[PDB]
Amino acid sequence: TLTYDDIVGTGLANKCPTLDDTARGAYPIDSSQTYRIARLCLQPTTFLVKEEPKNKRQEAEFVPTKLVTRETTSLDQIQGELKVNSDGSLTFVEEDGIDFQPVTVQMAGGERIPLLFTVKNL
Amino acid sequence: GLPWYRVHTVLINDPGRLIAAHLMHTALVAGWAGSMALYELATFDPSDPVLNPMWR
Ligand code: CLA
Ligand code: CLA
Ligand code: CLA
Ligand code: CLA
Ligand SMILES: CCCCCCCCCCCCCCCC(=O)OC[C@H](COP(=O)(O)OC[C@@H](O)CO)OC(=O)CCCCCCCCCCCCCCC
Ligand SMILES: CC1=C(/C=C/C(C)=C/C=C/C(C)=C/C=C/C=C(C)/C=C/C=C(C)/C=C/C2=C(C)CCCC2(C)C)C(C)(C)CCC1
Ligand SMILES: CC1=C(/C=C/C(C)=C/C=C/C(C)=C/C=C/C=C(C)/C=C/C=C(C)/C=C/C2=C(C)CCCC2(C)C)C(C)(C)CCC1
Repeated sequence: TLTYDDIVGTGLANKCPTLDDTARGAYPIDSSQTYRIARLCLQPTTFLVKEEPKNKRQEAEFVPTKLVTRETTSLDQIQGELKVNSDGSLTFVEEDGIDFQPVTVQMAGGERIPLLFTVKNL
Repeated sequence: GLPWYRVHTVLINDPGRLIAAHLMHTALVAGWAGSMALYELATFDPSDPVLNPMWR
């Protein structure tokens, strides 16, 4: 386990925790208990933007972009209730956290695309 | 003196200055190629190779 001084300036602060390859197990859900997500983290690796179609009205594709706003992109420290439904399904209801980041990516040719990368009210 | 249309004849028996004049001409042409490419890049729209290619 790492401290702030271990992490500061390395770029690790913008990465989500990972689990090892051995973690292919199963987490029992007891429909009688209440559950919560204590920490949700989302770490983007790729931003794709849909090209504004020439006018062929054919398939407009999502194309690669270059991140220009650095390691400032991740959503983290997100919490909320994890409901167990009648049908045995789970529903995560986001309540609070660092659940948005402004992000600017750049398309080939220079066009900059700002977006509010978010999961607000997920 | 020399008429205006003969000024460059001073180079005929001066190989070093002829090389200089040729160097200058070469500099101008290469400078044109560079400038022309820049102007084209500043005006070229790469967004539609189908109906808006370079030759349009
Ligand atoms: C490749 C081009 C080139 C080269 C290497 C030379 C080289 C030479 N010239 Mg020649 N000349 C040229 C083109 C060139 N000239 C042109 C286009 C004209 C008509 C203006 C002349 C008229 C000329 C005269 C009257 C004389 C020479 C002479 C000479 C010699 C001495 C330098 C000199 O006095 O230049 C003078 C020439 C210039 C200063 C060129 C004029 C510059 C023009 C206007 C362009 C400048 C570029 C500008 C920044 C861009 C404008 C952009 C616009 C859209 C606003 C040397 C052998 C001398 C010589 O030895 O006589 C025996 C001499 O008396 N030249
Ligand atoms: C590689 C090509 C080349 C070269 C190196 C020369 C070199 C020469 N020429 Mg020849 N000539 C050429 C091709 C060439 N010529 C072509 C294609 C024609 C027909 C158009 C001629 C017709 C011709 C005549 C009738 C004469 C020469 C003369 C001369 C000599 C003096 C030039 C001078 O002082 O002008 C000085 C020029 C100026 C001060 C201004 C000229 C301005 C021009 C007309 C307009 C602007 C031109 C622009 C800047 C150039 C753009 C580049 C172009 C290729 C697109 C010199 C040995 C003279 C000579 O024999 O002297 C004894 C002479 O009387 N030339
Ligand atoms: C080693 C033998 C050799 C080599 C490799 C060359 C090569 C060249 N000559 Mg020739 N020449 C030679 C022997 C040689 N020459 C001899 C023994 C004579 C009698 C003195 C001449 C008389 C002669 C005349 C009158 C002219 C040439 C010109 C040229 C150039 C025309 C193409 C050009 O400018 O491209 C564009 C250039 C490049 C893409 C850059 C090339 C990079 C250079 C070579 C590096 C420069 C550093 C180098 C150490 C110093 C000069 C090398 C010198 C041997 C050429 C080219 C560089 C013409 C010229 O210079 O035009 C501007 C020209 O007017 N030559
Ligand atoms: C194969 C390619 C090629 C060849 C053979 C030449 C040959 C020549 N160039 Mg170069 N040039 C080239 C490519 C070439 N050019 C390219 C790609 C560029 C970048 C655009 C240039 C830019 C350039 C400049 C800036 C100059 C030259 C000049 C010259 C002349 C120098 C020798 C001289 O004293 O002539 C004496 C001149 C003549 C014999 C008259 C040539 C007449 C041409 C062919 C047509 C003129 C059109 C019209 C009457 C005037 C232009 C219209 C106006 C509205 C602008 C010679 C005719 C120099 C020169 O002309 O100095 C006086 C000069 O200043 N050239
Ligand atoms: C891109 C950069 C470009 C910059 C280049 C600069 C371009 C310079 C262009 C120079 C052009 C100058 C012309 C010199 C003009 C000039 O000096 O003429 C007189 C000149 C006389 O020369 P001589 O051998 O007698 O020597 C006298 C010396 O003092 C000349 O230097 O003869 C010529 O030059 C031959 C060309 C005949 C031209 C005759 C045409 C005139 C007749 C009238 C036509 C119009 C009326 C028509 C009615 C229908
Ligand atoms: C020195 C130096 C430098 C720089 C350089 C430069 C910046 C350049 C340039 C340049 C240039 C930028 C140039 C140019 C040019 C141009 C030209 C040469 C042109 C021309 C033209 C013409 C000739 C035309 C004609 C005509 C007309 C006008 C109209 C119609 C018809 C005709 C087409 C005939 C460096 C840093 C590298 C380094 C070393 C030193
Ligand atoms: C060593 C040294 C030095 C040097 C210098 C030099 C070498 C310079 C130069 C220079 C130069 C050599 C320049 C130039 C120029 C130029 C020009 C002035 C031009 C032009 C042009 C034009 C105008 C163009 C146009 C165009 C074209 C042609 C095509 C496309 C379109 C356009 C329109 C864009 C000094 C003193 C700093 C000091 C220290 C040392």
